[PDB]
Amino acid sequence: LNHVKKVDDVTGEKVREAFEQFLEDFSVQSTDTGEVEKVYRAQIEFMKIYDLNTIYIDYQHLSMRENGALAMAISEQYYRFLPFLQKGLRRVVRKYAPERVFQISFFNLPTVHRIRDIRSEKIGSLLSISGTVTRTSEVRPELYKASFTCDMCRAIVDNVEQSFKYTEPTFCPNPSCENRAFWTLNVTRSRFLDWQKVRIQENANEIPTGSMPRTLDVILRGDSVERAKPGDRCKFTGVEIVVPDVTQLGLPGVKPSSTLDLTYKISFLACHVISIG
Amino acid sequence: VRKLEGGALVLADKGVCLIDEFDKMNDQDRTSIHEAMEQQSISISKAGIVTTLQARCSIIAAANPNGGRYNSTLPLAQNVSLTEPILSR
Amino acid sequence: LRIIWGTNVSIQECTTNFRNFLMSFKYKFYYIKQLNEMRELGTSNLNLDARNLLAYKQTEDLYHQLLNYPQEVISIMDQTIKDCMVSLIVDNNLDYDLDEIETKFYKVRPYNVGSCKGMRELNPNDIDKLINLKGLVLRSTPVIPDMKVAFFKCNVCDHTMAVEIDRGVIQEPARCERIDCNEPNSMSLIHNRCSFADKQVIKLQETPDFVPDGQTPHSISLCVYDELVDSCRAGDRIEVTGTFRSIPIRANSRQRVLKSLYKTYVDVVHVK
Amino acid sequence: SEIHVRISDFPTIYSLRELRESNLSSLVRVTGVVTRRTGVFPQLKYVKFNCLLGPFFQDSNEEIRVNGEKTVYRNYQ
Amino acid sequence: ALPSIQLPVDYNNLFNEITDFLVTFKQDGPKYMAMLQKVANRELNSVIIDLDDILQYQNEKFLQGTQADDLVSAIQQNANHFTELFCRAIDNNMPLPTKEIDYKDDVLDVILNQRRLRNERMLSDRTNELFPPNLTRRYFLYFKPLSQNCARRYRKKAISSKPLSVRQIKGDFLGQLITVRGIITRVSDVKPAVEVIAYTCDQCGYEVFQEVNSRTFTPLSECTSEECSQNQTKGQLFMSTRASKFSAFQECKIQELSQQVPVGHIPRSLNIHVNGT
Ligand SMILES: [Zn+2]
Repeated sequence: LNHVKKVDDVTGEKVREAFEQFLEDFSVQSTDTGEVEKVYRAQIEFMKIYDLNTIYIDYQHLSMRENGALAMAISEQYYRFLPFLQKGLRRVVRKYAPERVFQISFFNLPTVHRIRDIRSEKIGSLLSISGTVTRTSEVRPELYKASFTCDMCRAIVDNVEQSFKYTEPTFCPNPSCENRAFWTLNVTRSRFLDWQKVRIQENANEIPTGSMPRTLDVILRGDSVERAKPGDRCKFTGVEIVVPDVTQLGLPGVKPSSTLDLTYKISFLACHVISIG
Repeated sequence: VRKLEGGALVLADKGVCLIDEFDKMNDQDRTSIHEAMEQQSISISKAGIVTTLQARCSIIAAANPNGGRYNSTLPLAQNVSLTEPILSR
Repeated sequence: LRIIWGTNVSIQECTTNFRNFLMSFKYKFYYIKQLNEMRELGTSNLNLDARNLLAYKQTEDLYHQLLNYPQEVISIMDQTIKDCMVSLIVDNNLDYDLDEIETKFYKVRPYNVGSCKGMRELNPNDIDKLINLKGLVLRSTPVIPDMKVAFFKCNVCDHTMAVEIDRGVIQEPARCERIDCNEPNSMSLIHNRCSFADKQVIKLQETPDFVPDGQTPHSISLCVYDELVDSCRAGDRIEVTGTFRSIPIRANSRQRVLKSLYKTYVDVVHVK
Repeated sequence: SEIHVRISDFPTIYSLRELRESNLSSLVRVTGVVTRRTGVFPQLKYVKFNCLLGPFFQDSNEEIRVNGEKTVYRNYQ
Repeated sequence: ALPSIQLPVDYNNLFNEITDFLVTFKQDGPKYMAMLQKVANRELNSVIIDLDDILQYQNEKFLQGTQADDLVSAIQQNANHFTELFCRAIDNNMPLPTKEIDYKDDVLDVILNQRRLRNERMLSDRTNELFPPNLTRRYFLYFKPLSQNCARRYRKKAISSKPLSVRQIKGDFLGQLITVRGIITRVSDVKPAVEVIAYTCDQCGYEVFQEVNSRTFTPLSECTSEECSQNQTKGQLFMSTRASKFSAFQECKIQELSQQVPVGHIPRSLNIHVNGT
């Protein structure tokens, strides 16, 4: 059965080309004694040495190209562009370089926003959050991409499963298993990564006691794992998202249901960490 | 075991443990010193960690008589607050 | 006349009764002055006064239509103040460059409708009404995100079409979008992509100065919304206005059954 | 009828807190203090019966997807 | 399959006797005309039915014939059934206009008024099975005990109305009116209960009323309406809170007075549900 076809990504392709051209072309201000050439090609080439499979690019540089108009697609609509920024970036590496997990972490955001200033408009968007870490946790693997199959019984399908559920593989299979059947869990074909959760709390100097400062979850995915320390202020890359959770009896409710229930809360993500603060 | 660590006793094993002003010590500690002198080991049951650490320390103490320089003609045990059994050690 | 269900507050009637409410001191016993202050700042959130419509005529009845039926009346009031902004601009001709400033969202924030006595006195007979309350705040809960416009996906092809939530429910079409394609396979709901709106929760003791003595005061959890969220901290003894709500809770556990005794919370449209 | 080899020091010498996904399925040395240990509860291991399917090894550690007659137990801790 | 065995007590003609009890009266015009109309006039909700007068009526209906079946024993013998039976009779004799009722005036009365208006109109148009009698009430029937100064008639053993100990309470008093006494304990704070809660449909509308029976009920979706049903395909329906009829609900436990406790044991509380006025 042919899949006809795929659609449409529109702007996503424009941002793919813009971001590719941006990471390619300068991206250079300084002249004479530089700070010139490239710096991002030289960034990837310097990265070829340790091959730690992450990159660092400044947001301030990214705003300079289109006068911030490029940075806007990468701001509010950002999570829409995560699969595009990755594969796209690989389309660069395949050209200039010779086992691929790539963690893109932007940094140096124009303005730092407190946890109190966190809004539901800021979802899917880079936001810098400053505050002290509380309750770090031990590093464990994420499923990332998995082969869970067969799944009735020989299929051996390896795809997707990137989103956090993790249920389920084996749906719309093999061709053709028609599972159902077992999931089935196979952990040898599934690459893993990172991660450690930290519960971020607002600094005590800002909060007007009587306050009772409101902590919130930030999970560190990426190679910035372990970079965080308890009792200290840290600046993160926003990617606010949301995570589903079981609330106490009186919420008071009642949030909607998905019918042929859902309970959500803000869980902040950070793909980059720094000790600033 | 605090968000494992020994007290002075465990830390100082084979060495010399030096304590002063017993009288100002909260009972919670007093039982610890007593146990240490008694069986030469500190047992810890919390949280999940369960052991007996070994403190062989010599205790040297400074104590302050109740009230004045010499509180009474009355015997030492009467002179100071510390109970007689801990003193016998 | 366009009757609307049981609320029976008529569209294309009360809109005009409010539209000629404009330009009044009057009376009293501001109004357009403060609105003319509002148009520059872009702060929106028109706080109103309440009482205005009383004893003033016309709209002696509108006060009773809002008090007895605040749900619709607030929405209609917002539409009308928006179109009275639109009619304010055409008077001065080209304003603020140009039409975008009207597009921005506005709302009415009514307050001080009568003097209500406590939470305790309240009858179960009035569940859509504007209700004063007072008491300290024991805690301000972390922000819960609320559905506004829902997003959907499928294995085919994949297509990006999505549908708004409207009422407090979510129904996705079984099959399917664009086209067609089909097949019957269940919809894939992206969790993060869809839009959200701020809903806090605020616990309130009932007037600790006014008590049965010695019985400990009763909790009232008022859920707020939008701008009002995270606009307060704790222990504020002053006052709050908003629409009363009784909504069913899911009990034991699972089972998809209703406990049949609806819990009660306040929508708290305004705070002052 | 089985001898599993002990394999002395293998640096590495990763300590504890330094560990990643890269260590999966691959033998790695670790070091540190013991904390109170569970008592010794025989694990299922090999399965055997008089019939009555055949011997089924399970597992480390799943067990999906019971009979027993003479099964060779091995202590777990 | 579920056998049946006749009993001398029959509710059919007893209802008739209730109807003769109501609106036909002398001893106290009659009290049941005025007491009912003042409720119909909507300045009054609670209907306090005294069992004393029920006692007075039988004398006129016996000796003084013509002789009839007894209520005062038959009521307190059951006393739940009469709330759904003795009280529905009020619907048949109630003054229709009654005076100056209007519509709004009252909140939520306009809702149902427009319900019956649009229903009458649309039905009379369609013909060119009705809203339940429990939704339209706005009043509560409450019996009271006969102590009594006139209980000395004497019907003797007829009295409970025996201000009994909580200890005296037995499993043989279930489904029989009983006075009890003690100190109020814990006196839980009032919350709204529910009765009908007619959810609203979408496409073709109508209404359906789900009975609130026992403690809880299961909510339904589907479609009950034949119009939305099967074409096309099943209309969606939601509960409307304005339309529902709410009855106040407050529960409280009552421990014994402790003088009524023997040399031994312990104070035993008894849970008490409250409704309406
Ligand atoms: Zn319908």
